[PDB]
Amino acid sequence: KPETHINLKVSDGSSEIFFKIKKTTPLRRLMEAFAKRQGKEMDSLRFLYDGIRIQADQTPEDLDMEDNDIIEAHREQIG
Amino acid sequence: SSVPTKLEVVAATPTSLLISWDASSSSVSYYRITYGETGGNSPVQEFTVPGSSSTATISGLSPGVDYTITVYAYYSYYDLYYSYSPSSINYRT
Repeated sequence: KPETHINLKVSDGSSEIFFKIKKTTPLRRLMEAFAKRQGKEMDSLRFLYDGIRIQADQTPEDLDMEDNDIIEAHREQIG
Repeated sequence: SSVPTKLEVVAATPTSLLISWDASSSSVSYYRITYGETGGNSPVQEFTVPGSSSTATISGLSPGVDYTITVYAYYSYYDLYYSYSPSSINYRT
């Protein structure tokens, strides 16, 4: 029984959230879960990984993410 | 304000540790338990217990070692899980 998910961390400096996500799951769900845990909508936040602002349809696989990678979240302009 | 609450070691042998926490929540998918030697980037081991569980046994420990024990509560959202504010304690075996 593999083991389909990787670990990701999303942080904004204060709020830090740990995710277990599939390589093939769109990051929309992670971005939505993080924003909405803030009581915000996905589109009020920007998510950064490797000099790139992540878009909702991208997967960890599209971005070559690795187990234990970190996503930076910040206020204003998504998505 | 850390979840689960009331994380503790309830029974301990030099190589073994029984921990419990408050599992009042009905929506928790599972608790993830990680443990390694305090400070040291010694390999952290992990296992999970379902969200209905409130105890777990950590065995295979070496005597006189300080461990950091962390418990994450994970929740489901579509096809992922996420966790915030894990609880940790230290315990010298």
